[PDB]
Amino acid sequence: ILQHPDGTVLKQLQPPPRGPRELEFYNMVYAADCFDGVLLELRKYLPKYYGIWSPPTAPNDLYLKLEDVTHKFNKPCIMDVKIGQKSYDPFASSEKIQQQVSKYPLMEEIGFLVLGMRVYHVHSDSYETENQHYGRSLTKETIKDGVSRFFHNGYCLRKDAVAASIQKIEKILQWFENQKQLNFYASSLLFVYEGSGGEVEVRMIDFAHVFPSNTIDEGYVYGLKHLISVLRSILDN
Ligand SMILES: FC(F)(F)c1ccc(-c2onc3ccc(-c4nnn[nH]4)cc23)cc1
Repeated sequence: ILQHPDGTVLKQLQPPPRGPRELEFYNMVYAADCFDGVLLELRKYLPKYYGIWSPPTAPNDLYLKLEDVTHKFNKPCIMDVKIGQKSYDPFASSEKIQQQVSKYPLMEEIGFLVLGMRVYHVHSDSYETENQHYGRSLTKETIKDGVSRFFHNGYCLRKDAVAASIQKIEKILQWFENQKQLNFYASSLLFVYEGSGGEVEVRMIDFAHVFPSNTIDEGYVYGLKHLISVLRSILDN
């Protein structure tokens, strides 16, 4: 992800088939002639899409130009959470399924995985960051405290941002409870709150494994529900 001062990010297409799949997802949802009620509502929860972009002198080099969801913040606190019980898709080989489950074997049980976070600490005017090994090290016993960390600014727990996050997720959940045409594997929620403010973003990202479906995305729903439950518990801290 390249942050551009114009308030967008450039995301390089991942190798095939993942990159091409994510391109077609954005093209389907943001089709200018789309009047599918499900897809028009879905746009509310995604980064705005500005189309495919490539460097003037390098048409081979494909990017997605997306809204930078962090742009309007002064000191954005950012957390990426992968949602679902399965981070492998319906076309995964036994090898790939094993590869994916082993990356985080607790995915089925918890329904979400923290990919990383960047948290502003007020007292030091500095950031603390966690990488993929943080979330992959969390268990049922430690997930509540693991998520809580995102919302602690060194001084206090930001229950305002926690409650706001629940309210934003509930709208995404409602979208999922009212559609049976897409299932999302290995996709994420991007959480942003103001570290230096009640303003909160929660947006769906990373669509390299979104597939047409005839059923509720039950894995995604389980994950959202569990994540909401954890956030709800944190409000009692
Ligand atoms: F923490 C960082 F590194 F500073 C960071 C991470 C993600 C973003 C970010 O802001 N808007 C996005 C929109 C989409 C994505 C994205 N899509 N797929 N993978 N990441 C990422 C986005 C911005 C900053």
